Amino acid sequence: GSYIPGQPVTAVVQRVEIHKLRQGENLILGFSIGGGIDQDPSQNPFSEDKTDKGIYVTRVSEGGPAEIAGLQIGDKIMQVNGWDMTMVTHDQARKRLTKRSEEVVRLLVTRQSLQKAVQQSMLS
Repeated sequence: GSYIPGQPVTAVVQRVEIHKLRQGENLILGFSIGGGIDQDPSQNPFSEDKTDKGIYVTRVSEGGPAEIAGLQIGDKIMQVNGWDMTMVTHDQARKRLTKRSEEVVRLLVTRQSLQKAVQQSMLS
């Protein structure tokens, strides 16, 4: 069977759709990231989960398109605006997801906001 999404079993990949958010005098997608492969999972807030790294949200919009649509903090973005956000540096990701040129983007995050997964890190 030709499965089109990228959901395995435990993690669910879900789509997000951020519409243009004007913050002050900039245009932002609302959310912020922590970084992907350019970061060290041995000391990362949301990459302590997967050593496979990837760009994840560290903050979303305080009340904007990110949280409005369905983008949550911690959720790793694997797909942004048909560009694939999987395996990209913080720098390159920033210059795509928080760039001010684009208004609305079709994103896909893999919910890592799970349980049983995401090793305790002595916090759990």
